[PDB]
Amino acid sequence: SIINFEKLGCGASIQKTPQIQVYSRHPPENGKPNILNCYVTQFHPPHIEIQMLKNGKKIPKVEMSDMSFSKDWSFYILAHTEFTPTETDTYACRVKHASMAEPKTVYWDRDMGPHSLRYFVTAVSRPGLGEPRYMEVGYVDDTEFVRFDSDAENPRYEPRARWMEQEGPEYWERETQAAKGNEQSFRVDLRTLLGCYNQSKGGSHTIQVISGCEVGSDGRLLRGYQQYAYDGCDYIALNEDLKTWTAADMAALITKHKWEQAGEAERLRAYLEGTCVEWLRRYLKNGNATLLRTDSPKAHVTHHSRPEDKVTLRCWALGFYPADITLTWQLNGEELIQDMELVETRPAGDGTFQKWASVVVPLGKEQYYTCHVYHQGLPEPLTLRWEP
Repeated sequence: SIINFEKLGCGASIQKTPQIQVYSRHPPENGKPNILNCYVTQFHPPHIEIQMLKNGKKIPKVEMSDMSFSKDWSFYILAHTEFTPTETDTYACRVKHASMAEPKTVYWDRDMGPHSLRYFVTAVSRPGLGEPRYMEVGYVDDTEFVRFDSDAENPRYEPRARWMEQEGPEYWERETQAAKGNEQSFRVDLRTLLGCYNQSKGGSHTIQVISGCEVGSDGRLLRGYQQYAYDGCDYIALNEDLKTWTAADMAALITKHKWEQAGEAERLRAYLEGTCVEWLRRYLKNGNATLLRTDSPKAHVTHHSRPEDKVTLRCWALGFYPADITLTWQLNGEELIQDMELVETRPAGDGTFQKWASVVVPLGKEQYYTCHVYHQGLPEPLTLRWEP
């Protein structure tokens, strides 16, 4: 259950470039249907335009995931489309974002315990295009389980996991009206923050919030979160003492003083230690079947030619959950962290994740190198080599 937010009350009346990965969900074999992913991360503002292309031509039926954002406030989204790869068909993803003067085209390179209840909130103004888009997304241990999206004719809180359907109508009614009340507070905050930052009246701006609690196995609050951002930058955040605020700039110093006078830190501490903890216990009970599940990675090495007497060994880790994982290459028992190439961990699109790490080695010396896969789902780290 999300908290009822208090207005920032700042006063009376920088963009990040996207990172792109294009990859198939499964190993691409010609003639076999597959899924082509376009993973776009680390961008701000949230507005973005993603097209997937086949031999230069736009692919019509491209499905897009809901947009989320990370702890560093940057947004990410997954686009994907059905495709049957052939030997000569070229695929690419093209991204248009305000941080770039031209659209970026990336071509598909077919190269062979404690718990937490957190709410991620986004409010994005759209001057001349309608009302601000407001979103509340709840997570139990990185697993999205509820969502409120204002972009509907009758917006309501919706279960995003099957185990949330047990909650009765009184729950969804109360959460829905709480979200609509929260939406109004952020609409007002978007209005006043314009003047507090001396900004024009016709541009799109964003407020982001991360609110919730991390609770240990003993039921005690490990960490409480109440962190705000405006236009992707730190605005104000509750400190770990749950008593004082860290205001990131001058405009937030007005909010800090007002919240001190109103005793907002005490209201948040009561929610975090009480309501948040009690609801997390309820959500953990109802989702006990699938929330604790982990899928260990399946791993293998691929072999790629290089100019002259070098080859590339690429160590794959596939189908694992959660996303936290470590891949290392070793020569003679020492880790070659200094000369590996990695890709950021990426979703397969079916709930599991992918990652690979590569190293350039001399031709004929492939059997001298070992890849190591560390994941919490493994009873022991994986160790493997290139098998011809």
